Amino acid sequence: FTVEKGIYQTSNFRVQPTESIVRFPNITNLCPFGEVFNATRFASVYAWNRKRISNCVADYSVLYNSASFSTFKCYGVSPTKLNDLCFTNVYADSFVIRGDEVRQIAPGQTGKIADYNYKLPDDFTGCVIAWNSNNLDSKVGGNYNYLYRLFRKSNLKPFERDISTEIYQAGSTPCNGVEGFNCYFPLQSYGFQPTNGVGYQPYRVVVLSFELLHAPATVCGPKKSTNLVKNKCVNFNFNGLTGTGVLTESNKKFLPFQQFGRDIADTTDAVRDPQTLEILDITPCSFGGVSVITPGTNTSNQVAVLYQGVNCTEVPVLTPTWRVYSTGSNVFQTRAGCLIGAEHVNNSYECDIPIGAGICASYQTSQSIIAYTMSLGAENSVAYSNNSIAIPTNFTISVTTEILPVSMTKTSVDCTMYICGDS
Amino acid sequence: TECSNLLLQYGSFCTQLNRALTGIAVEQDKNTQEVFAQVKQIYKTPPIKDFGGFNFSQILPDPSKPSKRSFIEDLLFNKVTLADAGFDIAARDLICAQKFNGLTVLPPLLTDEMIAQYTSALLAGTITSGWTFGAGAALQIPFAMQMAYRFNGIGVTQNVLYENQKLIANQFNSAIGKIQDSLSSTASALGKLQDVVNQNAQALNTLVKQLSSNFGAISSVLNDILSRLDPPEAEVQIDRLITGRLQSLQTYVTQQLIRAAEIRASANLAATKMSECVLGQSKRV
Amino acid sequence: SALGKLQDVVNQNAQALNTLVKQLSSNFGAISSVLNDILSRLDPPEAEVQIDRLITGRLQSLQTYVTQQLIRAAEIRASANLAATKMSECVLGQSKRVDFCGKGYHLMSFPQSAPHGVVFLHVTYVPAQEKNFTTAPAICHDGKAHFPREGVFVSNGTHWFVTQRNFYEPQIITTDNTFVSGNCDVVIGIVNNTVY
Amino acid sequence: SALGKLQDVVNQNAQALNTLVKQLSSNFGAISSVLNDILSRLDPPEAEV
Amino acid sequence: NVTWFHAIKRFDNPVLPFNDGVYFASTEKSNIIRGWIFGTTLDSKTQSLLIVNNATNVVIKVCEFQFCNDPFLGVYYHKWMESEFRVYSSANNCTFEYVSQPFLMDLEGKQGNFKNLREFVFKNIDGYFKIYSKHTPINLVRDLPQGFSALEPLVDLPIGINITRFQTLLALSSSGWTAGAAAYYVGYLQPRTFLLKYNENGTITDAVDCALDPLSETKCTLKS
Ligand SMILES: *[C@@H]1O[C@H](CO)[C@@H](O[C@@H]2O[C@H](CO)[C@@H](O[C@@H]3O[C@H](CO)[C@@H](O)[C@H](O)[C@@H]3O)[C@H](O)[C@H]2NC(C)=O)[C@H](O)[C@H]1NC(C)=O
Ligand SMILES: *[C@@H]1O[C@H](CO)[C@@H](O[C@@H]2O[C@H](CO)[C@@H](O[C@@H]3O[C@H](CO)[C@@H](O)[C@H](O)[C@@H]3O)[C@H](O)[C@H]2NC(C)=O)[C@H](O)[C@H]1NC(C)=O
Ligand SMILES: *[C@@H]1O[C@H](CO)[C@@H](O[C@@H]2O[C@H](CO)[C@@H](O[C@@H]3O[C@H](CO)[C@@H](O)[C@H](O)[C@@H]3O)[C@H](O)[C@H]2NC(C)=O)[C@H](O)[C@H]1NC(C)=O
Ligand SMILES: *[C@@H]1O[C@H](CO)[C@@H](O[C@@H]2O[C@H](CO)[C@@H](O[C@H]3O[C@H](CO)[C@@H](O)[C@H](O)[C@@H]3O)[C@H](O)[C@H]2NC(C)=O)[C@H](O)[C@H]1NC(C)=O
Ligand SMILES: *[C@@H]1O[C@H](CO)[C@@H](O[C@@H]2O[C@H](CO)[C@@H](O[C@H]3O[C@H](CO)[C@@H](O)[C@H](O)[C@@H]3O)[C@H](O)[C@H]2NC(C)=O)[C@H](O)[C@H]1NC(C)=O
Ligand SMILES: *[C@@H]1O[C@H](CO[C@H]2O[C@@H](C)[C@@H](O)[C@@H](O)[C@@H]2O)[C@@H](O[C@@H]2O[C@H](CO)[C@@H](O)[C@H](O)[C@H]2NC(C)=O)[C@H](O)[C@H]1NC(C)=O
Ligand SMILES: *[C@@H]1O[C@H](CO)[C@@H](O[C@@H]2O[C@H](CO)[C@@H](O)[C@H](O)[C@H]2NC(C)=O)[C@H](O)[C@H]1NC(C)=O
Ligand SMILES: *[C@@H]1O[C@H](CO)[C@@H](O)[C@H](O)[C@H]1NC(C)=O
Ligand SMILES: *[C@@H]1O[C@H](CO)[C@@H](O)[C@H](O)[C@H]1NC(C)=O
Ligand SMILES: *[C@@H]1O[C@H](CO)[C@@H](O)[C@H](O)[C@H]1NC(C)=O
Ligand SMILES: *[C@@H]1O[C@H](CO)[C@@H](O)[C@H](O)[C@H]1NC(C)=O
Ligand SMILES: *[C@@H]1O[C@H](CO)[C@@H](O)[C@H](O)[C@H]1NC(C)=O
Repeated sequence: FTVEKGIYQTSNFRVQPTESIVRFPNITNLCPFGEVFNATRFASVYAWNRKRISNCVADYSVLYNSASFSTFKCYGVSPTKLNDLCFTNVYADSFVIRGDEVRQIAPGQTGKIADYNYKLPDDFTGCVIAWNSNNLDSKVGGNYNYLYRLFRKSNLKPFERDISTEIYQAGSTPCNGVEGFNCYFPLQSYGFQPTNGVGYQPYRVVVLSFELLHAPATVCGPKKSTNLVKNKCVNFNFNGLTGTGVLTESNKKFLPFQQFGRDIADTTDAVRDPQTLEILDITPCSFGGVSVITPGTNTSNQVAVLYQGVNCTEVPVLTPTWRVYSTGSNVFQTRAGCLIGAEHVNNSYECDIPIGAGICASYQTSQSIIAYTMSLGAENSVAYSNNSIAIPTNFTISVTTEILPVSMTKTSVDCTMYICGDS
Repeated sequence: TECSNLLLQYGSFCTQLNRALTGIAVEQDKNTQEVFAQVKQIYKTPPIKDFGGFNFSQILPDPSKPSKRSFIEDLLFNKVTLADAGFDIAARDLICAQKFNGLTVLPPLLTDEMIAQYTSALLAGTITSGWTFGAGAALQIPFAMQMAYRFNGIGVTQNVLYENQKLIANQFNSAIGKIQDSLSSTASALGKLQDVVNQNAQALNTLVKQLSSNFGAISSVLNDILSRLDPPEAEVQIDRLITGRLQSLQTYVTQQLIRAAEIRASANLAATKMSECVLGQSKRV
Repeated sequence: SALGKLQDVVNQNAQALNTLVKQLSSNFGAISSVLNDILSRLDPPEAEVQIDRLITGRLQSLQTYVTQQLIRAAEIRASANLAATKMSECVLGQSKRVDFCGKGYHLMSFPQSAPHGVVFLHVTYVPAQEKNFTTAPAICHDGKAHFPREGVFVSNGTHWFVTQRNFYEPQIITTDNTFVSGNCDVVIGIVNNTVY
Repeated sequence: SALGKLQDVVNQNAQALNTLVKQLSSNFGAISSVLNDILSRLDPPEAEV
Repeated sequence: NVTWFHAIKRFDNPVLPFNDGVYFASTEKSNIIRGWIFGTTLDSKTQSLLIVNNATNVVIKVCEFQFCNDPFLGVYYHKWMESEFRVYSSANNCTFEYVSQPFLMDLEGKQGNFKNLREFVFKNIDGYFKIYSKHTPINLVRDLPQGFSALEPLVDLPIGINITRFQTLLALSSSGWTAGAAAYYVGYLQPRTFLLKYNENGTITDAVDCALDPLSETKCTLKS
């Protein structure tokens, strides 16, 4: 409740963004979701088809809001966030599998399905969508149109498709064509029938494996792009690259396929506007520490504020929560930042409260806080001559005190007690 | 804000880190004050440079320059070159790569001009007053007579200086000239000062480069994690970055504390040299 | 604020301990910072996940505290080594090192014990009231150059004397005060005067 | 014990080095402290944890 | 070690491996080897890439297209004459086909000081095929010259297929046949760290192969 004379560091100040900016490529055609989802027939798990999606706007909200899907799981993104996210390319893969195999579809799994026909990567980023299609693609006699690969010489790599019907031979004895000893047809048909119990029923699965934030985005959300404003601290969003800073035209040279230019700390410090092919400079808005200069509280409650590192023109143009000193009339721009609430004077005195760069603050008489350039000492010209000497005719015995720390408190800490109190 | 609220669960780690760095920054101003502010009067050499034949022009201030630095002092300030960017001659924002991520450089309390004035006052006091200004009021004495006292201090009778005053002055003037030539030609003379600049710049760059690490998260970009994941699963990714970045900052601060201790020991030695070698004649070998 | 140095050591150690104790109130991502509450609420399997978060944070808090204490201890050791050196060279003897035992010419020092420290009372000699005199490096007497054995030649305007060079005590220039070396033709600034 | 000051430096460095090596036998919450054992028993997804 | 081939009866145009990329600089006229094949079957079974990079434009034709044993036009031009038509056997099926700007390499008849170092880096990875290119005006028609020049990216295509082999496409009876005076190199790319010197303009002016020799590795370690 009482603070001694000095200068104290207080919560940093920062220029908040004035407004948001959204910049997406302008496209209106919806993606062919109806083609992949409502296709007449789906391919087999081993013959899983991969349909490319590009140059379109995808409204993922409609897909997620449909209750017909028994499973809608996203592994690198949230389904809600998809609507606001701009992607490079999307691979929509469709196949029909047994219900029990839905778990194996998830990344990092294993099994005959996961090791012979369809394998996801460990770092998969995307959404998997499935829904029972027993009534759609099942028959009482057994809709054997859907097969899977049970025999394979070696495990397939992730996102690998095998169509060859070569007869595998686990127990050596390589045959071909007709089956026989140790050699069987690799593909086996499912018994997809309506009478089959849950899990054995066929399931239609569509999985999206889009890549994220690594290249000029092509497909992205049904959110209208806003106008472009520069030279202002604003929030920008270039194809899902959200951030905060002050835009500015740049003399940059991006190669035709370049969109983002990153910083040493892996931060984008220059962007290319998707709508107009121009390069903009990116710079997080101005910031700095806030130091309060005060004499003793019991000496006075008047204070001065230093916005260190930012020149004063910005401050009239935030975080500190008290924009009442902005009235000014005594704002002084020092090399250490803007100083508010202190009267600048040309008289130089001994430093009292250090501010930096040779500037010090003092509380003197009517009373006010002043800022000045510190004085190093009294000027003195020694009366040197080549035949003149000064000799002391008298003396003073001086006794001066010197204080030196010698020891500090001996402290012991019981590790277990501090971390695990009698537990 | 999402990351900031999570960071509150770690207590006062951030307050300790800021407090530790503030202690270092304040100590740097103390180090300079101890070494250079050893004289409470700003002595100035007389206009007539009759010092018994001794040339001090290359170490006395040059009024022509905007900064009253001696010829040799100018050479020293040119040999040492910054590494990242202006710390300085900055007329605007710091303009550094570190600035982007909450890292700022504070100007020293004493400007280079002020430190040069202190050096000038110490130098003017020595050549016009010998060692007296360090023990009390500056008592003028002819420089040749002062050198006679110095010779007595090393066991050589003062008649040796007077009978060889012209020779001794020439040797001193020649010796000073060689210092000027050495600094103008060689580059690694100020390796000690350059090492300090390089070490601090290198550590600061490592701290900034550490923001590009995933630390096991899906991405090293905080905004990307927030834009792609919902709060529940975003926190798991955010927490991985907090742990790594918090560990990175602690590593930086601990190294700075250890480096600051080394610099403080060096500054204490420089302050002792200023008192015992400049303000007096030392018999320590 | 005379003993600010000693107070700073006390405050820093107290502040460090308070920060260490305050770290026991941090979740570090756990459901609660109270270890008993976690145990009372959760079963072993789920409790371990929450307890492990506290262990990581508490352990990190202890390591930060100890590392700071080691760095502070080294600073105190350097101060103690300096104090021991001052005790030997300022109290157990008379030091010719400038400013090592106070400002001025050191005479003697007295130690005084203080909490977690030591105070030295440095007694120094400080010349007080100087006067201008005209001076010469040597005296030319009889074709010979005379130099002071221990002192400096001074003139009050009309007469020349020898004085010890720390206190004005003028004395007649005699053959006991000075010594001869060479003739008067080499010394720059030599002045004629009689050596008694 | 004349050279205790020199012996202490040797002991402190050796002790710290032994502590560093002994620290390789700690689980730190893993199933085992042996890295090869973890790899030999778990698939990459679980082994990473 | 970069293999050297003779672009000719003596058709040195085999199904070479495409191990994680290939380097295909060459100096010649008429573009000889204009097209290339990248896939895993290369006989219409799979959508084997059929990129032609002809005098007009780089017509990406990733179709399940048939490549006969010798899929060449056999044009004994300047010996302009044609023998048969097997460059494009037949399109049994297809997957995707893209046509770029109607550019034109310097394949046009010109030897002089051969400025035809049409350095191409064909790389296929992560379901993409990249055609980094550069037109360096070199002066020597003999073996590959000495110098430094970065290759700008040219084409990027989210194909998504798996590729394990590749083959080059030649557009050019056996009695007294004058073998064509054209050759191409096939370098191979392997995972290697390079220290790229970006000048003040964002153009790579120098590079260091961090595994070439101890001095290079020292430069890489010091990041200088
Ligand atoms: C510089 O110092 C010398 C010596 O102290 C001064 O010369 C001295 O002047 C005083 C007079 O002020 C003389 O004292 C007198 O003594 C004689 C006896 O010898 C006596 O008869 C007089 O009545 C008077 O009391 C002193 O003798 C004389 N010494 C010499 C060698 O001449 C001189 O005054 C000083 N000069 C200045 C500018 O201060
Ligand atoms: C100290 O010693 C003498 C004290 O008088 C001074 O140096 C000398 O001044 C005298 C004049 O009285 C000169 O002696 C004369 O020489 C000239 C030239 O030959 C002659 O014409 C005169 O009749 C007289 O004999 C002498 O030249 C001069 N220099 C020397 C070396 O004796 C002076 O006051 C003081 N000089 C020094 C170096 O301390
Ligand atoms: C990279 O970009 C910089 C800056 O654009 C290039 O700077 C070059 O600076 C010289 C200065 O003499 C220019 O030569 C001059 O050209 C101007 C404009 O025609 C003319 O008015 C001057 O009298 C002088 O002749 C040069 O044109 C300019 N280059 C470019 C492309 O603008 C620099 O050359 C580029 N490369 C490197 C390695 O820096
Ligand atoms: C050397 O410095 C000494 C000061 O530390 C000084 O001692 C002082 O001398 C004066 C003159 O007598 C004393 O004053 C007493 O006398 C005057 C005049 O009556 C008054 O102003 C004082 O109040 C007091 O009555 C000082 O008290 C005295 N101080 C001490 C500690 O003794 C010497 O005079 C100086 N010596 C020379 C030769 O200059
Ligand atoms: C003390 O040392 C000084 C440098 O060691 C020396 O300064 C030098 O003085 C000479 C003669 O004035 C200069 O010589 C030449 O420089 C001027 C520059 O315009 C030329 O135009 C003339 O031709 C010329 O004679 C040196 O340049 C000068 N150097 C500097 C840095 O000032 C002093 O002369 C010495 N002082 C004494 C009393 O001897
Ligand atoms: C000692 O001398 C200087 C200069 O003046 C004196 O110089 C002697 C050589 C002698 O001639 C003597 O008669 C003369 O008075 C003094 O410095 C001076 O102090 C006065 C104070 O008003 C100023 O007016 C002068 O500008 C100033 N000159 C310089 C170069 O500094 C000095 O005060 C004197 N010191 C003592 C202890 O007497
Ligand atoms: C010391 O300085 C004095 C004067 O400041 C010198 O005395 C002479 O002064 C006049 C002034 O017009 C000059 O013409 C003379 O040339 C000076 N002497 C010489 C040798 O130049 C005095 O010489 C200087 N040296 C000493 C030892 O006192
Ligand atoms: C697929 O079919 C059902 C109705 O048969 C419909 O609700 C759904 O919207 C369709 N999905 C798309 C993308 O058209
Ligand atoms: C966005 O609009 C501009 C002109 O209105 C157009 O040039 C640009 O091609 C549009 N973006 C895309 C991806 O077509
Ligand atoms: C500060 O001023 C108040 C008067 O209101 C006084 O009570 C108090 O003693 C003073 N404290 C100090 C440290 O001077
Ligand atoms: C300093 O002096 C000038 C005139 O020389 C005056 O105008 C100015 O107001 C003074 N500085 C301040 C901060 O008042
Ligand atoms: C402060 O920044 C403003 C731009 O906002 C600029 O106009 C002004 O010149 C700057 N002043 C100083 C002293 O740098």
